[PDB]
Amino acid sequence: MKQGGQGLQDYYLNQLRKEKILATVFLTNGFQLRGRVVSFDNFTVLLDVEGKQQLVFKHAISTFSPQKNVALN
Amino acid sequence: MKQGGQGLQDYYLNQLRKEKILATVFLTNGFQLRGRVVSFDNFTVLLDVEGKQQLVFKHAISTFSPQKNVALN
Amino acid sequence: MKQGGQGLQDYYLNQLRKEKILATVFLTNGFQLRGRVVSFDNFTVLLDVEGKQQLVFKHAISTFSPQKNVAL
Amino acid sequence: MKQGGQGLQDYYLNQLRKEKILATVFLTNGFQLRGRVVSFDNFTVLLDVEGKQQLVFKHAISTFSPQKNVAL
Amino acid sequence: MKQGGQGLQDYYLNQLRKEKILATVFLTNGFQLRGRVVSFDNFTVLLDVEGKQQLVFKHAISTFSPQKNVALN
Amino acid sequence: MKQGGQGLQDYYLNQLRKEKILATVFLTNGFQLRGRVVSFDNFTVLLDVEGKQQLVFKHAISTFSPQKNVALN
Repeated sequence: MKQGGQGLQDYYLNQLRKEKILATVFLTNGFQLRGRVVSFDNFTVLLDVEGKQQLVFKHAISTFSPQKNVALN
Repeated sequence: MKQGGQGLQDYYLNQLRKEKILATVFLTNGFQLRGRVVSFDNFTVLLDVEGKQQLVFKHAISTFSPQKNVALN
Repeated sequence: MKQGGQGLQDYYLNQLRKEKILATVFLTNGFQLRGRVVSFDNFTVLLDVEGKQQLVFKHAISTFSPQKNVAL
Repeated sequence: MKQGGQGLQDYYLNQLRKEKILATVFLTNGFQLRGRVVSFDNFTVLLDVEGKQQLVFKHAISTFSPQKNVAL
Repeated sequence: MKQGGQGLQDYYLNQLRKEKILATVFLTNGFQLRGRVVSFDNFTVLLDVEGKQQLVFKHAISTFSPQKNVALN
Repeated sequence: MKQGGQGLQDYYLNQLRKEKILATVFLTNGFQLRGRVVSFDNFTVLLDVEGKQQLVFKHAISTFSPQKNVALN
């Protein structure tokens, strides 16, 4: 029921997506977006930032920092 | 069909290309490009910048920030 | 029971997680977080920084620096 | 005759190479080279900059910007 | 035996570890560490820095600069 | 007689190694080494810089700039 090795990632981002939890996404270049997850695959995260879409490549992402903790397993 | 975990990225860039949406492409090094997606594969995105082609590697791309939102399913 | 080639990484992070060792996580951009390891996979590490969760991509991590050494 | 997923990249670099199009190659660290494509594989591009060879890693390349557009 | 195209890296770090050679590890972000290789896998290198362990990801390492040369075959 | 997709790379670095051609190796962090190739695998290049070994990860390398052009195919 998952791809081996990315259970934390897929579960976590999927919880952020379902609940639409606001999060600060720190990028590797040090820039940052404060928005919500619309969608994601293995390489990209589609983000809702103040009503505007932002397609962010995962390799550019440093950290997801949610405003509310996600329930774990 | 041929897919894997990259439905989101492919669909999205394909929508930007087909709808000729103007997008700002923020690269990880800080540089930016305003243009349109002519084409793309798994590693590169061909952009149209004022009639001038620009071949951009996806590993160097941070975010795609479109002028208009893409209709998702 | 084991993916070859990542025994050091997996064992080491699993120990910091079980032993609740406080660690400074240096990111490749010079940012750093001081917290504990809650979970991890092949790409991400979930961190506990003063009560708040921090999902960190491993490709962005530069160094784990624990407060207490891990037994090997 | 074709590795799926890299048709744009391979075709495009092959055209710059055959047509000897002068191109500015932006590297991810802000460096740039102005020369022509001699050869390439899945990881490297061999460049001709004013008579001198420059073996450039593709993971370090940010953008190819040709003097003349490639026909698609 | 288990190998692939990584004979050079494995042999070398293994020689540094077995011979307890002091090496400066330059990371891509500019930071440096003087210490010894305790252990390593395909992605990480465990270092000893003044009795303090430091888990370093190989993708963030630029160069290993040893205090003494390693005998190669 | 090779691994598909890295013929230019393996041939080129092997020519630099056999002839011991001096080259400036530009790293992605903008630092640089002027030396000769002792060995290489798929991930690392062992470098001779003024008689001192430098194990450089390939992912940190930006450019090899030889003092003498390598004969091609």
